[PDB]
Amino acid sequence: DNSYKMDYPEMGLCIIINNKNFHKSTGMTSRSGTDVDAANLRETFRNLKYEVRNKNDLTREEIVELMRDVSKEDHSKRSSFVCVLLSHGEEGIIFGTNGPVDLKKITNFFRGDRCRSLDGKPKLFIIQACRGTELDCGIET
Amino acid sequence: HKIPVEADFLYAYSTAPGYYSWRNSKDGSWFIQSLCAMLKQYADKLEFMHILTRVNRKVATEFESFSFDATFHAKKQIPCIVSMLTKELYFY
Amino acid sequence: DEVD
Ligand SMILES: [Cl-]
Ligand code: NA
Ligand code: NA
Ligand code: NA
Ligand code: NA
Ligand code: NA
Repeated sequence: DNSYKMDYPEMGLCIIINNKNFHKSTGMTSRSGTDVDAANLRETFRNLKYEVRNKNDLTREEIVELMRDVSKEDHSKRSSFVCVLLSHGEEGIIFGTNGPVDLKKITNFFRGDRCRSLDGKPKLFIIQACRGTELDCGIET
Repeated sequence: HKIPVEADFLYAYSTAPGYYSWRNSKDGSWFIQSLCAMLKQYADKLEFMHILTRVNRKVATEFESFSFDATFHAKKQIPCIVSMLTKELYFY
Repeated sequence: DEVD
């Protein structure tokens, strides 16, 4: 039993949250190029046989609601769960279109005791977002 | 009898704790570009951690920022794999 | 190239 069982009827959901345009009230920069990412991911995970759902420009409230609702689905016939977050961020934080939400609040919905039909199944969160404002200057090889 | 409630999560972060993450306005983000390329090339051949390790190398080696602003120019990035998985993951 |  070294490998997850991936031969359930369905590979599982792939939820892609693609936040490009943010409310003026926040000022955050429009994330040019993120639509290329979202389409790339949609096609990539389609070829992996995931049930992809693309969602664009979600408020922090809408993100929490979508994650809550998805966590309350019956995943019994699904091998895994994938969630992709494309947005601005800070350490521990991703931005809805109207402000920051803790990553922990999003992932907590899928905890082993809170989403029983994903127990023992891989829950993947793929996060394209800043985690601070440091730059890596690199070092010559 | 029980498993930890935090078990079986994998967080594939685009960048290291504390750091900016880079996105190209025409090509897409460095990390998602590389992630999709490595999944396309290796999802039928490689376990997921080894796929993500090749993503790390691709982002680390083939990308460097170009900016008219010298303070943002010639910068690098390393993604950050955070695994609480208990098993190997193959997509085939 | 832009930061996130
Ligand atoms: Cl775009
Ligand atoms: Na964190
Ligand atoms: Na950098
Ligand atoms: Na990136
Ligand atoms: Na990686
Ligand atoms: Na980095």
